[PDB]
Amino acid sequence: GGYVNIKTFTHPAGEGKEVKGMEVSVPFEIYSNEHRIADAHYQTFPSEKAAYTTVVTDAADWRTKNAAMFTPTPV
Repeated sequence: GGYVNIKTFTHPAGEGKEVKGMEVSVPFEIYSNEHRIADAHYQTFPSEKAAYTTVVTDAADWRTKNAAMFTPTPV
């Protein structure tokens, strides 16, 4: 039950490239069903209510947001 409140941190990822940080609240069951942790640049805290403005709605939404944590983008 409740939410996993994930904040990831903006950081360089190759010259001219970066990964932007995000703050997302994910229902714990969606999170525990499938997550990928490949970056150390994040923190998590749990809560009964979503602490962040961006709230994951379903598994597909989370898959998308989780992937945006590992995809380098041009600065």
